[PDB]
Amino acid sequence: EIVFIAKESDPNEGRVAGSVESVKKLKSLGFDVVVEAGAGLGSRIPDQEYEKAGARVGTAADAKTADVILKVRRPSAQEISGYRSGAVVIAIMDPYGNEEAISAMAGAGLTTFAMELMPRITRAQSMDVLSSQANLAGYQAVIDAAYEYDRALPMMMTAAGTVPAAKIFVMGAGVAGLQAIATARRLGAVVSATDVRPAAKEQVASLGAKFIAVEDGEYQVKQAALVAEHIAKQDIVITTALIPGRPAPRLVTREMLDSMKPGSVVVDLAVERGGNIEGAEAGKVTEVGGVRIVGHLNVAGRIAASASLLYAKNLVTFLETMVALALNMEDELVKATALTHGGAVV
Amino acid sequence: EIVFIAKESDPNEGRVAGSVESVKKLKSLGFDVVVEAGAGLGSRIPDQEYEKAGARVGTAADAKTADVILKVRRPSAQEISGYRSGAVVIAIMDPYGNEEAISAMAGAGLTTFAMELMPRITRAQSMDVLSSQANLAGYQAVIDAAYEYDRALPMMMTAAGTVPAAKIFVMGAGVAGLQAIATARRLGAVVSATDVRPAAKEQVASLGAKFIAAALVAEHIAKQDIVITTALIPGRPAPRLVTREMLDSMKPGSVVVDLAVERGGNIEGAEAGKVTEVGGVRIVGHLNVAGRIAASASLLYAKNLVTFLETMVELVKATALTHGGAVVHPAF
Repeated sequence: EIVFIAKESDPNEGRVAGSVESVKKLKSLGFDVVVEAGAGLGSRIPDQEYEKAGARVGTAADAKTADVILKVRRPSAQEISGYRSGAVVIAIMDPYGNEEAISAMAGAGLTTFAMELMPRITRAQSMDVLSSQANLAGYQAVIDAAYEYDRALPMMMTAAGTVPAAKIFVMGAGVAGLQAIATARRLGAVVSATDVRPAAKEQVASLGAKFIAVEDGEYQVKQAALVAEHIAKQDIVITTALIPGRPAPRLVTREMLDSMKPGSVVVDLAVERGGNIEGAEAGKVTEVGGVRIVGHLNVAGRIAASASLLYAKNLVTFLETMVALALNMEDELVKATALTHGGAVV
Repeated sequence: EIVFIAKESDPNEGRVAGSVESVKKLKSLGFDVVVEAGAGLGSRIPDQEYEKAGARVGTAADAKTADVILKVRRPSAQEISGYRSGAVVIAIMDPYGNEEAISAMAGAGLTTFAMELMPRITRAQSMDVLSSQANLAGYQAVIDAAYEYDRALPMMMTAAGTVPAAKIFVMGAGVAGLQAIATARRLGAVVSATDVRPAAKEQVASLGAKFIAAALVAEHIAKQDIVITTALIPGRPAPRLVTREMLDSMKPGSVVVDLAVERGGNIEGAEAGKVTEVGGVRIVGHLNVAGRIAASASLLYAKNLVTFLETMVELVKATALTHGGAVVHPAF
C-alpha cells in the first residue's frame, strides 16, 4: 500500500504532510512511501532527507497510484482529478461552507477524512491538528508582534536609562493564548489576559499572567467596560478566538483601538474567519492611528518547519488507527472525520 | 539659546534626536526647543506630544534660527546649507570615508561633534551612542532571527510531540552580543558564544550560555541553526568570521544574522539592506538595526545627546570635529 505525500500548491502554504520521523513511522507500518518532488522545501526538508527516512521521491503522476494521499490543505479543483477512485485523502479539509468541493470529492469516488473534525477528548490529543497548529500560532503571534513593534519587549536597564517592559494583553486563553502568554512572559513583558471561561483564570494565572475580569448579560456589559479600559493602557494585543466552523467574534473595535497610544500593535489570529479585530485585513499589516494591525494568513505556517513537524505526527498517528489497511466506516474516529466515501458524501 | 530637532531625511531612518523626556530636559537646561514637523513620526512621537512637552513645531526652514542642531545622521549638503554659521551640530556623523562632508561643514562654519567618537570611559557611559544602540541591536538581532527562521526558538512540548530548541551561536560578546545572548536565552534557545577577549567567557557563562574557545569554529557552526555576528569596529572594515564554506555546511533552513554588514560584514555573502537565501541559508543583513525598534532607540539616543550637551554648559576634544571654519579633529 502506497502513501503519497503531496507538495502543497497554495502560494501561502509552506507546510507539508510528511516529516522525517513521520515517514519512518509510515515505513514501520508497512507502507510504500512516496514524496512529491520538493514537498518539504518550504518546510526545510530536502528530498534527500526523506529518502534517508525510507521514502522514495516521486511526482504528481504517482499520486494516481497512491492508496493514501497525505496532504495539508483540501485538494483543489485541479488536483482531485489526479487521485484514484477509492483513494484515501487525509488533510485539513476546511469543510464548513465548502459543500461543492465536498461533493466534488465524493464525485471522484474518494474517501476523505477531515482532521479538524477530530474528537478533542484528552485521549486523542496526539492527533489534534487544531491544537498542534494553534500552539505554534500563539508563539508566532508574539514573534510577529515584537517584530512590528518599535519598542523592545523586555524592560532594559542601561547606562542611558531604562526602557520599560511592554504591556502585552492576550484575549482568548485556549491553546494559542496560553502559548502567546508564555512566549510574551519569557521575553519579559508585563502580561495580562482574558477569557469568557472563568476556568481559564486558573491557567492564565499559573503562567504568571493577570486574568482580566469583573469578579462576582449583566456581567457581559460591565466586562466590556473593564476591557475597553484595560486596552487603552496596553502596548500589544493578541486575539486568539478563532472558532472553527464559526464566524470570529468581534473582540476589539476601531473605537477601542483608537484609545491606544500610537506605536501599539495588535495581532488578529482570527482574521481568516472574519477577525476578532475590526480593522484587520487578511494577509496584511495595516496601520491606523499609529496602531499596527497584524492579520497574517496561515500563522503557524510562518514556522512551517515546526508546524509540519507536528502536523505530520498528527496524520500518521491517526492513520495507524486504520491499519495492513483495514478501512472501517463504523469506526469511531473514522465516523467522526469521514467526510465522503464510496462516491457518497457521508 | 535655541535647539532644533531635525526630521531625519534618510529613507531608512525612523529614529529622532529628541524625545518627550529629552525635550523636557533641554528646556530645563535653558534651551527653547524647535521640533521639525514630523520628526518623531517613525519613532511614535506625534507632533502634538512634542508641543505638549514645551517644544514649538517648525519646518526645515527654521533650522537656521538654532544655535544647536540635534540630529541622528550627518547633515546632507542641502541640510547644512540651511544652518547658520556658528550653530552647533551633534549627530552620528559617520566621519570615516566622508571627510569631504566634514570639510563642507567646516566651510559652513559649523561646530560639529561626532557622537560615535565618545571616549569609552566609565564617566561617559550615559552618553555612549555606540553602546546604547548596540544593546538594542543585539536584542533586535534575535527577534529578526526568530522572524526568518522556520522553526520556534524555544523547545516546546505539545500533545503532538515536542519541537526542539533552536541552537544559537553568537560571535562577539560585546554589548550587542551580550544582549543577543540574553534574548536568545529568554526565548529558551540552546545558546553558545565566542570572543577573543577571554574575560568575555565569564560574562557569557553568567548569562547561562556556553563559551567556545578557526577549525573548532567551522565545526561548531556546522551544528548551529542560527548564528549572529556582532564584530563591528568603527571606522574599520569588519572582520570575516564566517565563510561561504563554513556556511555550505549548515543544515538547510539555518539562518545567520550579520550585524557588521554596514562595513563589509562579518559574514561572507552578507548584503547590506537584504535577507539573502543561498544553499537554503538566509543571511540577514538589515541596516540601522537598532532603528528597527526606533521608538525605544530614540528614547536612549535622545538621552545620550542631552546628557552630553549638558556637560558643555575632554569629551569635546574627542568628539569635536569642526569649529570656527576649520576641521579641528586631529584624526582628520
